[PDB]
Amino acid sequence: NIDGYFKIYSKHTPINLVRDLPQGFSALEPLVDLPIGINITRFQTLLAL
Amino acid sequence: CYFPLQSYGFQPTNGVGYQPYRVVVLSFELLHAPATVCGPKKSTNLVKN
Ligand SMILES: *[C@@H]1O[C@H](CO)[C@@H](O)[C@H](O)[C@H]1NC(C)=O
Repeated sequence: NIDGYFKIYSKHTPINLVRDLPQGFSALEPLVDLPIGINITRFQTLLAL
Repeated sequence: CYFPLQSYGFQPTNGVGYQPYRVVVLSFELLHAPATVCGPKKSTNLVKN
């Protein structure tokens, strides 16, 4: 989030179970840009049960 | 102490001053936000070679 613009990049790939953060390379293509213009200093996740 | 509320009597035979009018006020502001509510409609047909 800079100059009043919020940017989001993403990249999805299947993974082989146990190993966490495998070796490899994958660039994150842009997804979403919004000109919200808001200060952000903290954030929190969400999850469904 | 008099009644604050009142209502116009809009019969069709009223004069132009008494004729009801619908007026819309279009207010514009710049509070230094990146928001934009306009857009151009100019696009000439492309040419090649
Ligand atoms: C963000 O914080 C800065 C510095 O405190 C301030 O100047 C700015 O107006 C703030 N913007 C918003 C949207 O809170």
